[PDB]
Amino acid sequence: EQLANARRDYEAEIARARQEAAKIVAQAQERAKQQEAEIIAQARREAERLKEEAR
Amino acid sequence: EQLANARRDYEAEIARARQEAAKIVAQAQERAKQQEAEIIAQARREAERLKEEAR
Repeated sequence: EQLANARRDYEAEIARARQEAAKIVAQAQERAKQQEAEIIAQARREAERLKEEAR
Repeated sequence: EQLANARRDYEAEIARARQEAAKIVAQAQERAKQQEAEIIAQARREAERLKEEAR
């Protein structure tokens, strides 16, 4: 009975850790991609506008 | 007593598994916020770097 309980506890703990990692990793990538995309777009718009103004 | 404790251990394993599952979600939410903030901070530096390159 104790061995079966340990097996059930190990499976639940591993699944909980796996679920925790997936949610945390996805949030970091989503936030970084959203933040990085805005960085490139902001510079691209300014560069195009500045080139016409300087000319 | 061991037989009685075995039933208690089986119940303890279920209780510990639920506690770990709640802790995993709590750890994931805390980790995701820090991971997103750290990635945003690096991308914010890149945004200034992209703006500096554009200027």
